[PDB]
Amino acid sequence: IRCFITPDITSKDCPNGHVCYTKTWCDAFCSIRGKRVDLGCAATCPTVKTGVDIQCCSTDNCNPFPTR
Amino acid sequence: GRIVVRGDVAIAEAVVRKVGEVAGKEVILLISYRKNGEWITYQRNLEATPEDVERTIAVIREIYEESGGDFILAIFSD
Repeated sequence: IRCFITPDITSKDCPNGHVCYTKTWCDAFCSIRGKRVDLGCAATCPTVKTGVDIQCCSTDNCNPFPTR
Repeated sequence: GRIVVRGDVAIAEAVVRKVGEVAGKEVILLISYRKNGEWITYQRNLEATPEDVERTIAVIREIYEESGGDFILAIFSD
């Protein structure tokens, strides 16, 4: 699945992937550097966690760099 | 309206100053750098204030110190 990818904000292909994801969360520098970001592709939509905001979508390049 | 700076810390600082000079419309910054072999990415809003400009400059300098130049600054006028 054609998806945008961190850290270069470029695009990929992922022949085994079926969904683009967008993971945002806080580390010790959230109030200084901002929120952490991870964009990519996966075979399935990754599992939710308590402190991470995850966004999944099943089209080509549906995870642009300006998250929210 | 995209701006990408890779490696040059002084030019990264010169851009962040010009962005926040006069811009009632905020901007979204993407800051990535490599440390200990792992690439780590942040998303930081930049306010038009001179205070938040100073803070962002310091974050660039701190990232440039850790990564040793292996940093990527992308600016989204969003």
